[PDB]
Amino acid sequence: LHQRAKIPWRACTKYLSSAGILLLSLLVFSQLLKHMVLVAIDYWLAKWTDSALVLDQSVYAMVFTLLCSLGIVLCLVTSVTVEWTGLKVAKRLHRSLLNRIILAPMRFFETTPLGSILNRFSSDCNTIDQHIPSTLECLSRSTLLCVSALTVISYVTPVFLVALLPLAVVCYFIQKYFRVASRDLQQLDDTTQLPLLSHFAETVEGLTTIRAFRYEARFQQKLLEYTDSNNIASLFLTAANRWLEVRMEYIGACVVLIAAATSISNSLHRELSAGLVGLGLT
Amino acid sequence: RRARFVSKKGNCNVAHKNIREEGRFLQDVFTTLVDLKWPHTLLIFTMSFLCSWLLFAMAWWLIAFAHGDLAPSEGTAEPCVTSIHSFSSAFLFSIEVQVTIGFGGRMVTEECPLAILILIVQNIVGLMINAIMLGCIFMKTAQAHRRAETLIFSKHAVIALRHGRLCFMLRVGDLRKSMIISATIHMQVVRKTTSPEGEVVPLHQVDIPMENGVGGNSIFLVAPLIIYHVIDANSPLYDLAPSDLHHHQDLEIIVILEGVVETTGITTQARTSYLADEILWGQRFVPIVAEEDGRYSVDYSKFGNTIKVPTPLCTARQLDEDHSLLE
Amino acid sequence: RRARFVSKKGNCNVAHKNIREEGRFLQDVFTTLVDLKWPHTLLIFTMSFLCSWLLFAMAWWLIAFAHGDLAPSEGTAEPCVTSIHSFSSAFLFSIEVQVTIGFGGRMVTEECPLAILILIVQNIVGLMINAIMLGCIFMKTAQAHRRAETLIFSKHAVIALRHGRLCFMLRVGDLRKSMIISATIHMQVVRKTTSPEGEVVPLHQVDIPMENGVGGNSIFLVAPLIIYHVIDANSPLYDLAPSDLHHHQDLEIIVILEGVVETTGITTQARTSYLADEILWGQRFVPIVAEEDGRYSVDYSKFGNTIKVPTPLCTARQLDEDHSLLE
Amino acid sequence: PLAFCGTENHSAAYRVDQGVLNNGCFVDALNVVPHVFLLFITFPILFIGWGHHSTWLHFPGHNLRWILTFILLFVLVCEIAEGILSDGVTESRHLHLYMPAGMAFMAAITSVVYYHNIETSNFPKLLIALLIYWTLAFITKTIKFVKFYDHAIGFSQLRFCLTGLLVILYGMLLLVEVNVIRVRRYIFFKTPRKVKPPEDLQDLGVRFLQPFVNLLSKGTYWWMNAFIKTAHKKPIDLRAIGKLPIAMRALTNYQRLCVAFDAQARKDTQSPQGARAIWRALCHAFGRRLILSSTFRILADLLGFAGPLCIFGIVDHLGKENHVFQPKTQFLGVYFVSSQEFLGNAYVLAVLLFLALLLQRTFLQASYYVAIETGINLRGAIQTKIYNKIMHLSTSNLSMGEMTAGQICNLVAIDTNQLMWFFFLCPNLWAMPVQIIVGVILLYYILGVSALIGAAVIILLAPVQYFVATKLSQAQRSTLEHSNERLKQTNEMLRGMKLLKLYAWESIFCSRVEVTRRKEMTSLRAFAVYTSISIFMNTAIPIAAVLITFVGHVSFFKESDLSPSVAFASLSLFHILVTPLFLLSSVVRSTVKALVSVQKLSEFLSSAEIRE
Ligand SMILES: COc1ccc(Cl)cc1C(=O)NCCc1ccc(S(=O)(=O)NC(=O)NC2CCCCC2)cc1
Ligand SMILES: Nc1ncnc2c1ncn2[C@@H]1O[C@H](COP(=O)(O)OP(=O)(O)OP(=O)(O)O)[C@@H](O)[C@H]1O
Ligand SMILES: Nc1ncnc2c1ncn2[C@@H]1O[C@H](COP(=O)(O)OP(=O)(O)OP(=O)(O)O)[C@@H](O)[C@H]1O
Repeated sequence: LHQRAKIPWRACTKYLSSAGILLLSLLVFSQLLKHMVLVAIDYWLAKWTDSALVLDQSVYAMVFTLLCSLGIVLCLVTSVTVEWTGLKVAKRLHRSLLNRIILAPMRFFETTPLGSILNRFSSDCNTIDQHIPSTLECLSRSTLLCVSALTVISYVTPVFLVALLPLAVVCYFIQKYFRVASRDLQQLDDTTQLPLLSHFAETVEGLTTIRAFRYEARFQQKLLEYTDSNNIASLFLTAANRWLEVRMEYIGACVVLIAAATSISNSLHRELSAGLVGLGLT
Repeated sequence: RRARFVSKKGNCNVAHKNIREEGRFLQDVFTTLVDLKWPHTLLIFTMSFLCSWLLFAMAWWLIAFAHGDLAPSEGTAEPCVTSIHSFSSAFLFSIEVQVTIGFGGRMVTEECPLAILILIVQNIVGLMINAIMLGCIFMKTAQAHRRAETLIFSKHAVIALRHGRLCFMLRVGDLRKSMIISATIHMQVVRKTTSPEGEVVPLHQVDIPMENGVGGNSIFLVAPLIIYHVIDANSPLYDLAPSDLHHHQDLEIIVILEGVVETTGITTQARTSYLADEILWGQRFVPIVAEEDGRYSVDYSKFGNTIKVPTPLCTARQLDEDHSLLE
Repeated sequence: RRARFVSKKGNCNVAHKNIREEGRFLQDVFTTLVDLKWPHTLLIFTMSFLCSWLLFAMAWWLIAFAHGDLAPSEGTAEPCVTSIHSFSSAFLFSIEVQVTIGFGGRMVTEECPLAILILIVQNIVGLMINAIMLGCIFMKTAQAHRRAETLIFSKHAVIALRHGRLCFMLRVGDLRKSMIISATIHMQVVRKTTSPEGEVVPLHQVDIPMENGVGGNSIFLVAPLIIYHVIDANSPLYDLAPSDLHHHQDLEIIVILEGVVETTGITTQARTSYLADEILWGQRFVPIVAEEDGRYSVDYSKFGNTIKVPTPLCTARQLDEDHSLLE
Repeated sequence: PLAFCGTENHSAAYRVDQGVLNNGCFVDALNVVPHVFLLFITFPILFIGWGHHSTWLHFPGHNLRWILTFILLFVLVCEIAEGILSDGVTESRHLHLYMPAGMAFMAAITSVVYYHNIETSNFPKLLIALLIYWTLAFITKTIKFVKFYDHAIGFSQLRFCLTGLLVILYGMLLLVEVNVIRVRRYIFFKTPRKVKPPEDLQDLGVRFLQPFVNLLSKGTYWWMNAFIKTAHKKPIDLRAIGKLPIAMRALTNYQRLCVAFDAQARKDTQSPQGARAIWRALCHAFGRRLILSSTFRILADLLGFAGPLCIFGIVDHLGKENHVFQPKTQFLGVYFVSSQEFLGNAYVLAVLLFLALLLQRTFLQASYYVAIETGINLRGAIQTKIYNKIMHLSTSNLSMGEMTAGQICNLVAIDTNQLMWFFFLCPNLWAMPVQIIVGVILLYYILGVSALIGAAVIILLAPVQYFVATKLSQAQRSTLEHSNERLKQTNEMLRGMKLLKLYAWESIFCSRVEVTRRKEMTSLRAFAVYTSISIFMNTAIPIAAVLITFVGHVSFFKESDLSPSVAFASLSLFHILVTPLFLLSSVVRSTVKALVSVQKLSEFLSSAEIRE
């Protein structure tokens, strides 16, 4: 149970260390700088609109254009960097796995099943080659966007941190419980998908024998049981997903209510500009 | 048609006629007062309090008139009770003295001793009727008849072969966590029986023994357990054929559960009946208890489900004769 | 794993599922109200009193507004209730009338009859709910479930040879000077038993007879005395080998002590259980009573101490067969 | 101190001589009555019940009364907001403007909880309290509405509209309670109609209790709390996961699909198992639930624009210099806020934004769940249909080679899955056009033609995402072919590894496996390039759109000057519009794959069969 609920920190560390110091450093720097540039773009929009409210407008337009162009360039840089990192890690990892499997003693091949060795090269290599780069990019971008957004709405309203702490605790508990439940449900969903397809194959290649024994009804009932197991696994997985999403959207509703109320109070009679509350609201 | 001695919910359907009441029904007045349903009891007690208030209001108003306190006066004389100007003042004052609120705008003074005597009498009878109502609804609050409604019996009783012998089986369960302490079960066969001398009794009740390890009538009811009576050589159901289990057969088997509630410490009684059509042959109750996740779980959805079991379709006397033939 | 029917402290571990409640759990509302733990019961009753006070405070405030007593009057009008200036005055007045303190700064006058009617209604319902709470916690004050916790059973039961025959022995004691009047003990063997016809019951309870001189179930419990069941030819523990006394053996022996308290006169029930591992073989309880300085003294420090005694390590059926071989 | 009517003109609002019923704060106090009564009766019952397993049932009008009470809570929040908003000018606090509405809000929540505990315990005779409460609330609200009409209060003042909504809602809830009386005769009838809970709910082993919980528990998925908290304690297996409810079972959905197929086959007999017939059968089988999901999705799409609109209103109000709010209309010495100046306040727009998002995201998740559940039911029914076709097909066509085991295997594996995933994304088919069109219209009204230019550039994301997705799919197809060859070589090497160890023939095989790996890497480089292009376009087209719309608005068009309200509302509109535009290409590709999958499934179902 302790190993089940444990995030594979060592595996992620080895995966990122196979990329090299230069490429990983460039990836981290590009991601952080790009999200800072996006924050700068929206903050400059707030200052621009405040200046137009009080009303160097061409200077404002030129700085906004420069910031947006820098953001587009850095988006290209971070996309190319994360895909390059995935390619390099995939190549090095497959080469190392092939060489180490080759150097293994014959006792290892005699005792261990062929499926365990080959499933790495088939499924785990495919996952590392294709799915992990995009998932790593999505996780990095979403985490940095959430952190930058919380930082912005805490910058416009410093009193938001007081309400941010209990919301952070509640969100942490929600995501922990969802992660353990969702891991179990996803694994169960795949393991329920497998025997249904195997049953379809077995029935097709042995149809004459099945119909000669008059075992059509029994095999149909077996199929009904298999697909009911797959359906209930899928339904529990999507119910857990909707549970998490409802909780997160309600947390976001509380966040926008607190940020709105505090920013309106600070903007009415505490000398906060309208652009900053609009920034925090978005 | 086919009148039953006791209903399925335990209500007794006997009509009682030509009862020479000699006041014995209302001499036990407090039992009636507890036995009234709750809106009736509330109506009785609010009516008694209102009647006492109105009677002593009339007394106070009469005293205030007879002392001249109702006539306006300059101020030489002092009233028996201050500020009694009409019957409304007397009614408010009677309420004040009897419920002991005592606002003090209208108070008894020392002028006429009749007001003092009426004050004494009103306080005595107010404490008296307050005590009477209090004790009556303390008995009523302690009634365990609603605790008897959450003791369920199976709708169908079954006769199945158990240990090579016929057994009349029923299931009784309890829905609450509260125990029923010293739970005893009495079972009867209510049937019109004719004596060999020609004596005909219409509702003859024969106590049938519940099968028990100690040979008595005592159950420990936490989970719903099957109550069964073993049909042996000396039993009223000895000649009970499968064909006798139809609606217009003179046969009713009442079951009387009894015991005290763990909470109130008051003996309660739950009961039910089984007519001949309600008794099933060749069936036995499904297993209702399961061990789930380190606890014994009872699935009450399968409380009265029976599975049709191959049992010999002949009465237990024929089973004894046929078994002696085989042996 | 190894779910037990009743715990060592008497708690029943049965989970009840799929209970079609038809309001029967809350129709017995007074049993629930007594059964709530003491902080919950206090919370219910203070909330009910506060709700009644607030509701009639709203009534008094509404009447005082509708009569114009809340406005600064011209000085001629007489209020329904004197000195009601806000909702706080109405709340204090509602408290005064319902608890019958009656300070009299705010009192009902004879001006509007609606105030008189509300006074009548508030007094009636105040006496009513005061009576309801009073009776509920009089039942709660009389609960003997805490008196069942001071009746102790030995943690280990023992099977030892007594008078040339196997006996399942346990010790029960009472810690208080107060007697438990008409103390009866019921013992069961709770075990999943399979009938010869194929009927499988999961929690089959078989009443085993407590060995007594009069052949019944009645004990006189002053000093802790050893309760023992004689394993004879017709007993559920007849084929109970020493090897069967392990944790994952389907065997539980529950013991149910019952009786009324000498103080409150209310029947209480104490219980415990003994799994197969909790039953010791070849041991018997140490003597616990001694005669010290002209009195019989009980040393409760040796309440559950057992001495390993040489007994035959075979079941009682084998004892009967082997004894018939020797005889 | 606090006064109910307020301390004005030496408390002249407490004067009642003119008529007690036409005094405004006395009928406002009469309004408080039913709420206090409801709290008084219902609190001890709930508190006693809060001090086993029930297999609850649902009373008639359950969904209707949950919807009605949600609307009631929204209207009572509006009542509290306008009451607080309308006494911001007077020195004394008028409690009667918002405190009756606050106690009404508390009483409505209490009524929902009390109804839930009545419904679970199945004791409908406790609904007498709800009947009395709805009667009293409806009567007092009707008195307030009638006295408002008698005192020349029209629809210009918001409080009149809100109290009319309250009259209508209390009447509807009273009608729901009377309908509960009529259907289940717990009062006035000699024998009540006994109703048993559903048979799949009584099954100890059905643990997907979504169709049986209440409407709030269906929208918030509150029944998953116990399941997930237990899943933290112990791992989930095929036993902790229960049995399917009867509504969602392969036999049930398959029989429903068979009924739909028979109804379709009666109409057109030229091709009873063609693609059109299968599509019409799927519509007849699952269309009500599909349009329920689409209704939730459309309502969520419309309510999601309350974000930018409330942002526009809030920042427009906060951008107003020296704002001096003072409601012009005053009746009976009591101020009334009109509807135009009600929605001009930043606080109530924030509160309405909170409520609108709270409702909108719940509706979006409900649409997602209904679409997923119907896709899963369709997958079960379609798999049962395919397997029933398998039991009858002749093995001669298996011999001829027009079918294999692999063809039927992938017909279940990817084709049924594609149809299921299309039914997942089916409400998007008209949700995304509606949301995109309404968003572009709101962009035009908020900002102008510059927003039209920016919206055109952000709409350009969908065709380029479609092109990049097509190139990505074919690049991964080439990668799949090379990976299959590499797995073939690796499998042969691993199986002949003993002989390779014997002859020291490893590195020569490593060279060939690595040559295949290098060619696979050459394909995977193009795959990763197109993935990077997709990511860059998705995360850079909104930046370009925002840049061009604001720069063109201030420089090229030279329109009305940029304000924080319009700019941040437009930015929120772009943040809303980016996601459906990105997923539109995936939805279109899913629709095309669904058409191909249904055609393939029709060609399978229209094949040869053994004779009877
Ligand atoms: C996240 O969606 C969207 C986001 C934006 C837009 Cl504009 C449209 C959609 C959309 O069209 N969404 C409806 C369809 C949908 C699909 C997956 C998910 S899900 O939660 O990510 N995943 C699962 O539930 N998978 C279950 C697990 C068992 C097998 C497959 C079903 C949630 C919903
Ligand atoms: N119809 C009746 N209703 C109520 N009680 C009755 C009735 N008949 C007799 N009893 C009671 O039965 C008892 C007398 O027994 P029995 O049936 O022989 O009556 P009895 O001799 O006619 O009566 P009594 O002794 O009053 O003259 C008394 O307790 C009497 O109250
Ligand atoms: N799941 C349950 N929970 C609580 N009580 C139950 C349950 N099932 C049956 N009962 C009770 O058992 C008795 C009826 O016995 P039985 O088990 O045969 O049920 P039934 O015939 O289905 O019920 P009903 O008579 O209400 O239609 C009634 O007192 C009923 O309240």
